[PDB]
Amino acid sequence: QCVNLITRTQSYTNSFTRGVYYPDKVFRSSVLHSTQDLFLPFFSNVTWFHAISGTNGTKRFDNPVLPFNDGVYFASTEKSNIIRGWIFGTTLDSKTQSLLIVNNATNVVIKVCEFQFCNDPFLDVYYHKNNKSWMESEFRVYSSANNCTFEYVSQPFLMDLEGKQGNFKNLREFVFKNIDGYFKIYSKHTPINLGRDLPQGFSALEPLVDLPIGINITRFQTLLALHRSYLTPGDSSSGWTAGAAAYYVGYLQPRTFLLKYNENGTITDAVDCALDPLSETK
Amino acid sequence: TGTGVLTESNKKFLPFQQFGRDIADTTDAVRDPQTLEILDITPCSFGGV
Ligand SMILES: *[C@@H]1O[C@H](CO)[C@@H](O)[C@H](O)[C@H]1NC(C)=O
Ligand SMILES: *[C@@H]1O[C@H](CO)[C@@H](O)[C@H](O)[C@H]1NC(C)=O
Repeated sequence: QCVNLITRTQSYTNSFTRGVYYPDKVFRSSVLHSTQDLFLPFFSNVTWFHAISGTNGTKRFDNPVLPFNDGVYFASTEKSNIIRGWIFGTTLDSKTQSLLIVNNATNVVIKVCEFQFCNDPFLDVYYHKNNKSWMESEFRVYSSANNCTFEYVSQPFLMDLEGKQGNFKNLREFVFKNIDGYFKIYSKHTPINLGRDLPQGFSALEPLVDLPIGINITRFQTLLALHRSYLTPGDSSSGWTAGAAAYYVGYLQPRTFLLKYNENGTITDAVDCALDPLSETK
Repeated sequence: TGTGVLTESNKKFLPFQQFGRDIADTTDAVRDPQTLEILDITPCSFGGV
C-alpha cells in the first residue's frame, strides 16, 4: 500500500557558497585554475524542505517529486535512521530505468532497475526482539521490480555520529550530476558546529564515486527511513514517531568558477564569475 | 610518458589526488603508481654549448 508520512513544508533560504566540487580526478598544487562546469551559483535559492516525519496524519500525498535540471546540490542534517538515500529518474515507473540509492548502516547499495512504486518512497526498519534484526521486503514497500541491470555495493556513505552534535554534523553534501556518460556523486562530512542551516565558509566536495552511467534524469526525490527507537509497536501512531526530517535542495546551472587550491591540492576556495561586477572582474 | 630525474619528494599529497602538476601545465610531481610515494620529476641537466 502507498502511504505518505512526511509533513513536507517548503521554506526559502539562501544558497551561500556550498556545493563546489573537484572538476576531475586530477591534482594541482597552489594554482588558481578556473573551470566551466555545472555548479550551484552563489547566493542562490535553496528550497528548505523543512518537515516532520513519522506522521500518520499525512496519509494523502503532499510531497511532489522535485526536478533534476542541470545538477542538484543536496544537504541534510539527519542520520541514517531518518534519511537513507536519493531517487533519480525520468518517469519513476516500470517503463524507464530508475536509480534507487539505499545507504545501509554497514554498506551502500545502488540499484538501477525498472522499479514500480508510487511518489512516496520510504523504508520502515525495526529490530524486533524475535530476531533483533528484521529485513525489509521489496515486494511490500515497492509494487514491482523488473529488469534490474546495475548493482553496486560499497562502504557506508554516512559515517554518522551517535551524538547530537555529530547528528547535526552529518552534512552529506552529495552533488549529483550526469555529464559525459558519468553519474558523478561527490561527498562531504563536515565536523562543523551545530546551527540551523548551511553555515559560512567553503569546503570542496571530494568525489565519492563516479558511476559510468550518466543517463538523463528529470525527477529527483529524497528517500527517507522511518525513525524508530527499536521498541515502539508496529503499524500505529505510537509506532513511527514524529521527528524533523529536514533536508535542503539546491540547483546547479552552467557556470564558470575561479578555484583556489591550498598546498594539499584541496579546492580551498571558489568564486563565481557572473555573480556581480566584482565577480566578473576577478 | 616523459624523460627526467625521479627524486624523492617532501610534499604532502591529498589521498584523493593522483599525480602532481605545476602552474605551467607541467607534471612536476607524480605519485608512484605501484606504492604511495611522491616523486619529483627534475628536468634533465640540458643547458647549451
Ligand atoms: C527489460 O528492459 C527493457 C528496457 O530496455 C524494458 O522495456 C523491459 O520491460 C524489461 N523487461 C523485459 C522482460 O524485457
Ligand atoms: C596540508 O599541508 C600543510 C602544509 O603543507 C600541512 O600543514 C597540513 O597538515 C596538510 N593537511 C593535510 C590534510 O594533508
